[PDB]
Amino acid sequence: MARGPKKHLKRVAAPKHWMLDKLTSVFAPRPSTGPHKLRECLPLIIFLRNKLKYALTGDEVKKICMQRFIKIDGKVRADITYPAGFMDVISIDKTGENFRLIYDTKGRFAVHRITPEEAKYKLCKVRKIFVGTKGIPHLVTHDARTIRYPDPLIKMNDTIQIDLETGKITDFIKFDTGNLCMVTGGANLGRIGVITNRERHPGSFDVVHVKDANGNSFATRLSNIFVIGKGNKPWISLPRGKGIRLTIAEERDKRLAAKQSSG
Amino acid sequence: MKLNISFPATGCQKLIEVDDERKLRTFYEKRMATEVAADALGEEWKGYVVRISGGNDKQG
Amino acid sequence: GISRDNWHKRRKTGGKRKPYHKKRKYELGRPAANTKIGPRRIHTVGVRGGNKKYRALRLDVGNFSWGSECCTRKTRIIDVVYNASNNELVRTKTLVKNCIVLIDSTPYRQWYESHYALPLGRKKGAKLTPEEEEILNKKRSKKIQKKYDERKKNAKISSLLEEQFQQGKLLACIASRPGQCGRADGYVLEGKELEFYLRKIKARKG
RNA sequence: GAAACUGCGAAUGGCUCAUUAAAUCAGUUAUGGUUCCUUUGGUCGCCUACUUGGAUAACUGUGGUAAUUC
RNA sequence: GACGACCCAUUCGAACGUCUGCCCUAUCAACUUUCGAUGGUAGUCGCCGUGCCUACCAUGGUGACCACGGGUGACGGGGAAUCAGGGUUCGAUUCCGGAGAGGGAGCCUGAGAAACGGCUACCACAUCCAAGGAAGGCAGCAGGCGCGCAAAUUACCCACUC
RNA sequence: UCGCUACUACCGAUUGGAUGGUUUAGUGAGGCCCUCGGAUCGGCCCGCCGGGGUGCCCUGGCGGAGCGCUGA
Repeated sequence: MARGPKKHLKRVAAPKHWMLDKLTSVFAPRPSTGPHKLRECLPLIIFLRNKLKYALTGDEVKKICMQRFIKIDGKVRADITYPAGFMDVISIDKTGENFRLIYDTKGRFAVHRITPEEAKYKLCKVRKIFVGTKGIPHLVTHDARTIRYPDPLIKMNDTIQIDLETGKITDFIKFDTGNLCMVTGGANLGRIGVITNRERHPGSFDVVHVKDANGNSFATRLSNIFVIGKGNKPWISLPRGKGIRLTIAEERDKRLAAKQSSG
Repeated sequence: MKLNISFPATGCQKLIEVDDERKLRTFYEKRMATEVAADALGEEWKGYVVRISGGNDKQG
Repeated sequence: GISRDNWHKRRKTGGKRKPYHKKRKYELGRPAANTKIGPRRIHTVGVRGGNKKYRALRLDVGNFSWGSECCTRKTRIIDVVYNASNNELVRTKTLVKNCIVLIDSTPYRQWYESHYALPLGRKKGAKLTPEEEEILNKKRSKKIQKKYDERKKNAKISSLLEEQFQQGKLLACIASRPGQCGRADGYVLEGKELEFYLRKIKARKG
């Protein structure tokens, strides 16, 4: 087919962490270009009728977004699709609600409601340091913000708190052993645990061991690690589950113990 | 042939039909945008000069 | 049309591969510049992704440099002498990267005379005395000597250099692609290169 | 508010399996060898300026060709 | 607020390149080279790397571990049928990648095309004509002829999905 | 072995015919590039009038000369 870029993505080509069905038609939404990557996005309209169920058809979302009740990262967006991903804040001010996009231990974007006070900032990883013209530095982040004049000891794989109102980061975390980390990709996903150890290989695909407070050791690639706060002390709010990563046997035991499927 | 005489100071233009060889001999063997005296065209022209701006061959 | 494909041409074993995909726009030729020396004719060529590419035909000026004392001035490009890729290109006066050409040699002397306070090779001192001595002698009080003293014994200028000024020509090396850049540029020969290419010139012609 | 100039899309999709045996393709790797509409974030002061120059369409009117989105 | 523009970063990619993996055939055993085959040096071209191309110079490269040549009712993969274990057979075909729009070649526009619901020419077809000329490409959905053992409605509609 | 019918393959004169693909040489449409070419259309200078200003200037309208210089 191709001679230039494509503009469709089907249902069955689309990722499985949007939790799509198979008895609505061939196409799926496809996020338009933005700061996040499409195997890490949650498109906007999938949050509004395949999670929260305010809307019921795509035409309803087109009538909602135009009214400008929606924000994303403290700015106003007004389209059916926007590629919000890990560590962004949605803000509906009419309902007085604020969400956060973060991973379940299952490895899918959950509903993590939060105070409006918490929703005035987000946590951003540094990925690249690049000296611009005339002796000025830059940062580059995964949410694709270029923040000039950072403190001169902040380096890649650190994380920085950004004030959505004014940009211009107030504080930061430094990447060190024994600090608390979250996983953002790979086979292990959504697990929370301290760093414990590092491993280096000259070349590529260095790995990073992890250990949790349930006494389990696991490892993952370097570039799927994200820092959340100092040892056993997140600088963010955490959802239920909390990176335990239960076996399937124990999950069965909980459900038949509470006998929970009715209220 | 025909002609389409045009007066560009009213924006009006009219047709006339001739087949007299002599009057048309003034136009023959000359390229577009040449001017020639239209005094040959009759006795109702006596200080007129025209410019030919082109036209249409047979078969359009 | 004329193409720069890679799905033609035999593999290592002498094998052939049968025709696969039809020619495409990102594998493409477009005939050679074949730039000469003459009055400036430049053509602007649209190229892939935008970002227009200048093709220069018949240049006559390039920005050479004398990096020994670090001055670079705009000078005329007279004629070709040596082309280290082919012999035929010299005969039709084609100008490409790493040629050896001739220049006027004029501003380099003007710069030297004003800065180091000495002329180069000269036919006669008679010319200098009414005018061109006006610069060389100076009326400063105070900084007739004071400036010039620091310039002294940093101007030994080498033997192979000095003899060339008298002819009014100097041998410089094209260090640009004129057909891609739209400009001729280069550096002037010094040292062992300048000894080398003389021997090639005298070997090949004459 | 028809028409017309301008911007954008028409390189996506749909369809077929003819060509094609280290080719296609799959897993794995590489741009420190390159290009990139668009989105997102930064980049934004070395007798004319109270705003410069002159033509084309629609439109009006006259036509040609057996015939054309002429 | 809206629009536009230069550069950097980002996103969607695009393009080349690495290592490993292939059906039948020797009644195909030597193959490749100035009509560049392999390498060196310089240059041209191209978005870039590169014998891609040109000049000069060297004589290499490949093969019984099956090259080279020929054949394939051979598009490739994710898969499908059968099945104790090991296998055998199939994969045009809803997802992904590729190639092509009657057969060949060339080219315009654009960020992206060697595009065919763009263009120009040749070749094979076929249409209109006042014979001066003009116009065309259903391997898009329906539908017709032909071919055969062999395959549907010239229907309704943008409400869903995009 | 020889004789009788159905049926299959092989050799074969005809230097068989038909269709398709390779190959030397010659010829070569069309486009692109390059080198020329200049149909044709404007601009700025000198007369008369209008406006502004100091026979003259600028700009506009109108005509003619060299069409001089210049662009497309």
